[PDB]
Amino acid sequence: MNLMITLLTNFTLATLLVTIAFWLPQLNVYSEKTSPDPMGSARLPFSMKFFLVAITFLLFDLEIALLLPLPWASQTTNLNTMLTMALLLIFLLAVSLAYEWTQKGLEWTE
Amino acid sequence: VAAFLKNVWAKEPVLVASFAIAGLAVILPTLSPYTKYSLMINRATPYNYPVPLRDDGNMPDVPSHPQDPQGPSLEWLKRL
Amino acid sequence: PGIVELPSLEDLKVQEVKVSSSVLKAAAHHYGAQCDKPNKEFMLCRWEEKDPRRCLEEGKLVNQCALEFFRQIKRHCAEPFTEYWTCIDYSGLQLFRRCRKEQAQFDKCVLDKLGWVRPDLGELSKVTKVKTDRPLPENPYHSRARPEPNPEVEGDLKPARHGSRLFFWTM
Amino acid sequence: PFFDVQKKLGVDLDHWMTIQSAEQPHRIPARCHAFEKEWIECAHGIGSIRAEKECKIEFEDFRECLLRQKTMKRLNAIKRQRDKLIKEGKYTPPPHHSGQEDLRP
Amino acid sequence: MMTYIVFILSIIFVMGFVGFSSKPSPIYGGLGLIVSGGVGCGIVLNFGGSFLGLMVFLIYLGGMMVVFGYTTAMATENKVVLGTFITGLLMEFLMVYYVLKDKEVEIVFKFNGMGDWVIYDTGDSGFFSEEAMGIAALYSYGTWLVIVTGWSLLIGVVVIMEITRGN
Amino acid sequence: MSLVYMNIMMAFTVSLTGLLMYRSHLMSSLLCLEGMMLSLFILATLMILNSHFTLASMMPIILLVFAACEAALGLSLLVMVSNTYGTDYVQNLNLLQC
Amino acid sequence: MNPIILIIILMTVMLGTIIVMISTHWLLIWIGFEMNMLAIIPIMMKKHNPRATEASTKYFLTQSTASMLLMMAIIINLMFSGQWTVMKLFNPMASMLMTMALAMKLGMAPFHFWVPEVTQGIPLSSGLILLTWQKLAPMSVLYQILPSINLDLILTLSILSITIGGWGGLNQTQLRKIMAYSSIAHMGWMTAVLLYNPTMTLLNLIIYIIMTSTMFTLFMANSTTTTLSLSHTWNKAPIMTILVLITLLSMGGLPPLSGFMPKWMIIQEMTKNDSIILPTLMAITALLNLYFYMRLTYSTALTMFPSTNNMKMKWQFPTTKRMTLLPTMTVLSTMLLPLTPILSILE
Amino acid sequence: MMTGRQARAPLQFLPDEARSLPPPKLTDPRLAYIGFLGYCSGLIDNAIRRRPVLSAGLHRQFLYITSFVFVGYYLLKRQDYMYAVRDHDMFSYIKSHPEDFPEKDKKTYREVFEEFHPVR
Ligand SMILES: CCCCCCCCCCCCCCCCCC(=O)OC[C@H](COP(=O)([O-])OC[C@H](O)COP(=O)([O-])OC[C@H](COC(=O)CCCCCCCCCCCCCCCCC)OC(=O)CCCCCCCCCCCCCCCCC)OC(=O)CCCCCCCCCCCCCCCCC
Ligand SMILES: CCCCCCCCCCCCCCCCCC(=O)OC[C@H](COP(=O)(O)OCCN)OC(=O)CCCCCCCCCCCCCCCCC
Ligand SMILES: CCCCCCCCCCCCCCCCCC(=O)OC[C@H](COP(=O)(O)OCCN)OC(=O)CCCCCCCCCCCCCCCCC
Ligand SMILES: C=C(C)[C@H]1Cc2c(ccc3c2O[C@H]2COc4cc(OC)c(OC)cc4[C@@H]2C3=O)O1
Repeated sequence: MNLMITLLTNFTLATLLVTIAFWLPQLNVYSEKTSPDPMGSARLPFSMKFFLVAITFLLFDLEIALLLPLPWASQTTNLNTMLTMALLLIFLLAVSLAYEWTQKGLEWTE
Repeated sequence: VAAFLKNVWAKEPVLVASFAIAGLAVILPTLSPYTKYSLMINRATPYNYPVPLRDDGNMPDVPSHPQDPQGPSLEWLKRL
Repeated sequence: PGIVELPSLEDLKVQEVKVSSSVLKAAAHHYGAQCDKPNKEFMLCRWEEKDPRRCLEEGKLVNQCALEFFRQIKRHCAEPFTEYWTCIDYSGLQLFRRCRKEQAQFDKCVLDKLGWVRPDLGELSKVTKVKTDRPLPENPYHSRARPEPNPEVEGDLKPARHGSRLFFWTM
Repeated sequence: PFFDVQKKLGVDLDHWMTIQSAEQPHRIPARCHAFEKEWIECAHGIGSIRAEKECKIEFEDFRECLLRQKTMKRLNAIKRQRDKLIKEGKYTPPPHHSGQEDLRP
Repeated sequence: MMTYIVFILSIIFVMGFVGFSSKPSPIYGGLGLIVSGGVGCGIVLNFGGSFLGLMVFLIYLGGMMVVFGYTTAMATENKVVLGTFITGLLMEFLMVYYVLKDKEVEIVFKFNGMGDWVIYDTGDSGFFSEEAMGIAALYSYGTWLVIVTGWSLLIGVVVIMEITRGN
Repeated sequence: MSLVYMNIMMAFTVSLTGLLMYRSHLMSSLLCLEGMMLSLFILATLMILNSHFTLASMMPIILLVFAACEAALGLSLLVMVSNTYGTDYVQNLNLLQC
Repeated sequence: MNPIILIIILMTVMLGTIIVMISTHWLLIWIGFEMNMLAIIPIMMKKHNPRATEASTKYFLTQSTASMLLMMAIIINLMFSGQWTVMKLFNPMASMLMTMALAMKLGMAPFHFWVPEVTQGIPLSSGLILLTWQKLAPMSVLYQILPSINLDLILTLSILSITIGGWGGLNQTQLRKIMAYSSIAHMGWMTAVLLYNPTMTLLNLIIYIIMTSTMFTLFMANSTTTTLSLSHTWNKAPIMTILVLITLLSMGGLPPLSGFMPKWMIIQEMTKNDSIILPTLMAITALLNLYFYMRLTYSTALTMFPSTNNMKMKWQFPTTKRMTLLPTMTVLSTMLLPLTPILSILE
Repeated sequence: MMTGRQARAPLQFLPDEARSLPPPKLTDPRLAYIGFLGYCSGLIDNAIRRRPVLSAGLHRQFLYITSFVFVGYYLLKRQDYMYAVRDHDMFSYIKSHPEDFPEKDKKTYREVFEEFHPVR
C-alpha cells in the first residue's frame, strides 16, 4: 500500500518534471524552423549477430530463472539431491555456453 | 600433462581458473568432513511445531519434558 | 445438510494474556519450560481431535497456566523482566542477540527466586509424550464407509475357448 | 498408450506434484487437504465408473471446498437481506460488527 | 473501492489485451503487452506470490519482451484496429455492468460478483512464504522436472543455433 | 467461482481471437501467443496461491521458462522470414498453397 | 547438419514423445509436447530453403496454439479438480479444449489446414517423422482421457476429418499432399472408434504408421515427390512401381490387404455399439480416397510411360540409398491380414 | 477395455500366468505364415537392390525367416495370452453375476410356433 504510494509518487514527479521540461520553453516564441544522419534514406539492414546475442541473453536468462531459488534451496533436508541438481543446472548453462562458443556463435560480438 | 597445462595457463588463464574452481566445487563436498553437518543443521532447524505423541505406555526414547535427558540433542552444534 | 454446532459466548470467556509479543517472546523459553504439560495436552488434543470446539477446556488450561506463569514473574522479578522485554521490544526483528545482558539479569533473578533453568539449544523443539485420559478419536475425519473394492482375479488361467473367435480365425 | 515406466522401474518421477494430499515441504497442508484425502480414499481402486457415482458426496464436498460457490452464495444471501433491512431500517448493526469493541485476544 | 483492487487490476488486464490484440503495429502491441504484464503482475503480487511477480518483471517483461521489442526494432524497421479495440472494450464494460448489477454472471462458467477477498485463508505459515518454499522444492523434490527443463533449454540453444545459421 | 478468473480467461480468449484470424505481421501473432502465455501464468498463479498447494508453486516458472524458450524459437523463424522477404507479413507465406 | 547434433535432436524428439507417454502429471505432458515441437523444428529446416521456413513457421504456430489450449485445459482441470493426474478430466470445458488442442496437434479437421502445406514444404524424411512419430503422443493423451471425451465432438471432428481427407486428395498431384490428406483421413478413422474400442484405435495407428513409413521410404528410394516423377520409375526400377501399387492399394483399404484390416475391425466395433449409419457413410467416404488411389495407380502407375534419354544413363548405377526396413515394411503393409487376430497384443 | 487388468503389473509383454498357457508349436500355421512373410521380405530385399532374387544372400534370407519366426513366436504367445485373459474375465464375471445371465428355458420346436411363409 505504501509501496503503491511510492511508485505513484515517483511516476508523478517524473511526469511533472517531463511536462515542465517539454512545456516551459514552449512558452517562448523563439523561431519557426524548417530544417530541410550517416545513412540518408537506406533501409536498416538486419544484423543477424545482434539477434543471436539477444536470443542467447533470453535463453541464459531462462537458465538464470531456474537458478534463482538456490538460496532457499540450500535450506532443504535433501542436500545431496539439491547440490547435484544445482551443479547440473550450472553445468548445463556452461554446456550451452560451450556450444555457443565452439559453433562460432560468439563472433564479431565475441 | 604439464606441457598442455602450462600452455593453457599461458594462453587462457581465465578458463584454467574456471575449470579448476568448477572441478573443486564438484569434487570437494565428497571429500569434506563438514558436509554431514550441513545436513544435520538443516534437519535440526524447527520450522514446524514438534507435535507431541500420545503416551501409549511404552515409549522410553521419547521424553516427557523438553528438559529431559532423552531425545535428540544439539550439543554437537553448540560445540562444533 | 446440517446445522454446524457452535459453543456459546460464555464457553469462550477466559481471562486473556493481555501482554505484547515482545513480552511473550522475552519469557518464551521459561514459558516453554514451566508451562509444558497443559500446553502439550492442548496441542495433542488439537492435532488429534482436528476440531477447536473439542479443544476449548484444554485451551483454557493453557490460559490458566500462562497467567499463573506471569503472576509468578510479577510477584518476584518484575523489574529485570521489564528491563529485558523493553530491550527485546526496541528491535524491529526482536533480536534475542541484542539483549544478552538483560537476559542474563532476568535468568539470574529467575534461577535465584524461582529455581527455573532456561532450556538449552534444542530442547523446546523436542517431540515429547503426553499422558492424557481422554480417548483416542476413532474417526477424526468423520469419514463414511469406504466403497467395497472390485473382486480380484482368481482361478487358474485356461486357454481361450476355440481361440480368438474372430469371424473365421480358428486360433 | 500409458506405458507406466515409473511403476515398472519403481521410480517416482512426477507422482509428488500430482495431488494436494502428497508430501509437501515443511508439512504445509493445502486448504482442501482433508477433502481431497477423503475423495481419494473413497475413489481408490474402485475404478472411475464406480467412482463417479459412489463417491459423489466426497467429490462435491471437495469441489465446494475448492470453489466455495455454496459458501459465497450463502454470504450473498445474508449480505443482500442485510442490505435490504438496512435500506428499510428494520435492522441495525451491533457494536461488534461496526468496529467498536476492541477485539479479544 | 480499495476492497476490489485485484478485480480492478483484472479489468485493466482485460483492457490491456484488447489494447494490443487489436494490433495497430508490433511496436504498440509490445507496449500493450508490457503494460498488461505489469498489471497482471500486480494481480499476482496482491495474492502473496511475490517471487512469481518478480518472475513476471524479471523474466517476462525484463527478459523476453525486451527481446520482442529488440527484434521489432531490428527486423520490422486505423479502422480495423480501433473498431476491434472499441468492440472488446464495450463487451468488457457491459460484462462489468452485468456483474456489478447482479453479483452473479454466466458466460461460460458461473461467477460470483463479490470481491475475491472472501475466498482466502485465515491462517499463518510461520517463518516462511509457502510459495517460496514450494519454489525451493524444485531442487529437492523436482529432480526430473529440472532434468527435462535443463535438457529443453540446452536443446533450445542448439536448435536456435541450427536454424539461424541458414546453411 | 472467483471473479478475477473470468477476467483472466476473457483475456486469454481475447488474445486467442487476436492470434487466429487477422493475417497481419507475424510478430503480432507472436505477441498474441505470448499474451496467451501471460494469461496462463496469471491464472495458474492465482489458482495455486489460492489453494495453498505448495508443490505447484514451481509450476508457473516452468510454464514461463519453456514457453519463453518457445518464444525464442518463434522469433528465429520470424527472422528467417525476415531474411527472405524483408517483411514479416504472413501473406508472403503462401508458397506452399501449390 | 552435424550427424551428432542430428542424433541428439532426434533423441530429443523421441524423448518428448516418451515423456508424454509415461508421465502421470499434466505439466509433464505439456513439457513433452514443448520438447517435441522445439526439437522437431530443425528437422524440418534440414535443407534451408524458404518453403521449409514457411512450413516450420506454420507448424510452430499451430503446435504453439495447440499447446496453449492444452495448458488452458489443464488449468481449468486444476480449477475444477484441484489436482494434476493424467486421467479423465473433471470439467466438460477442459474436455472440449483438450480435444480441440489434440485435434490441432494431430491435424484433424477443421484444423487440418496446415498438414498439406507443412508436409509439402519439408523433406520426405521429416515428413515421414511428422506423419508417423508426431501422431503417437496426442493419441496417447486421447487414449488416457476417453472417459471425459464428449462423443459428439470427437465424432464431428472424426467425420469432418474423413470427408476433408477424402475430398482433398482427389485434386492432388504432389505425393506429400496425397500423404497429408491420407493422414487427415486416417486420424478421423482412428478417433471415431476411440470411445468404442481404443485397441482398434491403436491397431489403426500401427497399420497406418507401417503403410506411411513404407510410402515415404519408397519415395526416398526413388527421389520422387510428384505423380509424374513417380511415373518415371518403371524404366529405372520396375519393382518400386509394384511396391507403391500394393501399398497405395493397401492404404485405401482393399481386401485382402492389411490396410483393410483396421477399418473393417473399426466397422466391426461400431456395429456392436449399434451405430450403423456412421461407419456406413464413413466407409462411403473412404471409397472416395480408394477411388482416387485407383486413378493414381491405374492411369499413372501401371501402363508404361514416355521416358527421357538421360534415364538411360541412370541404368548404369544401382541404388546406394539406405532403404532401411523397406522390404519388411512392404511385406507388413500388404500381407498381414491373415494375422488379423494379432490385435489382441495391443489390448 | 482391459486396460485396468494390465495396470497392476504394467509393461509386461508376457506375465507369469502366461506360463500356464500352452505355448504355440514351432509348426504353428500362424508362425509358418510369419516365416513365409520373412521369405517374402528376403525376396523383396533382393529385388529392390537388383540381386538375383532366389539366389543371392541365402544367409540373409535365412536371417529374415529366422528373425520373423523369432518375433512372431512371442507375438503369438502374447496373442494367445490376451484371448485367454479375455475368456477368463468373461467367465469369472458370469460366475460372479448369476442374476444377469439367467438360464433361459429351452423350448423344443413342438411348442415353438413359427409362421410358415409359402413359396408359391
Ligand atoms: C509333433 C510335433 C511336430 C508336428 C509337425 C506337423 C507338421 C509337419 C509339416 C510342417 C509344415 C506345416 C505347415 C503349416 C500347417 C498347415 C497350414 C494349413 O494348411 O492351414 C490350413 C488353412 C485352413 O485350413 P483348415 O482345414 O482349417 O486347417 C487344416 C490344418 O489343421 C491347419 O491347422 P489349423 O486348423 O490350426 O489352422 C489355423 C488357422 C486356419 O485358418 C483359419 O482358421 C482361417 C484364416 C486364414 C487366413 C485367411 C486370410 C484371408 C485373406 C488374405 C489372403 C491372402 C492371399 C492368399 C495367398 C496369396 C499368396 C501369399 O490358421 C490361421 O488362421 C493362420 C493363417 C493361415 C496360415 C496358413 C499357413 C501358411 C504357411 C505357408 C504360407 C504360404 C502361403 C499360404 C497361404 C496364405 C494365405 C492364408 O488354409 C488356409 O487358410 C488356406 C491357405 C493354405 C494353407 C497354407 C498351407 C501351408 C503350406 C503351403 C505350401 C505351398 C507354398 C507355395 C508357395 C507359397 C505360396 C505362393
Ligand atoms: C570437470 C570440471 C567441471 C567442468 C564443467 C564446468 C566448467 C566451468 C566453466 C565453463 C566454461 C564454458 C565455456 C567453455 C568452453 C571450452 C572450450 C574452449 O573454449 O575451447 C576453445 C579454446 C581456444 O580458444 P578460441 O577458440 O581461440 O577462443 C577465442 C579465445 N582465444 O580452447 C581452450 O580454451 C582449451 C580449453 C580446454 C583446456 C582447459 C584446461 C583447464 C585445466 C584446469 C585445471 C584442472 C581442472 C579440473 C577439470 C578438468 C578441466 C579440463
Ligand atoms: C504404442 C506406440 C509405442 C511406440 C511404437 C513405435 C513407433 C514407431 C514409429 C516410427 C517412426 C519413424 C520415423 C522415421 C525414422 C526416424 C529417424 C529418421 O528420420 O531416419 C531417416 C533417415 C534420415 O537421414 P537423412 O540423411 O536425413 O536422409 C535424407 C536423405 N538424404 O534415413 C533415411 O532417410 C533413410 C531412408 C529410409 C528410412 C526408413 C525409416 C523407417 C522407420 C519406420 C519403421 C516402421 C515403423 C516401426 C514398426 C511399427 C511401429 C508402430
Ligand atoms: C479407372 C479406375 C480408377 C478403375 C476403374 C476400372 C479400372 C480398371 C478396369 C475396370 C474399371 O472399371 C470397372 C467397372 O466395372 C467393372 C466391374 C467388374 O466386376 C464387378 C469388373 O470385373 C473385372 C470390371 C469392371 C471395370 C474394369 O474392367 O480402374
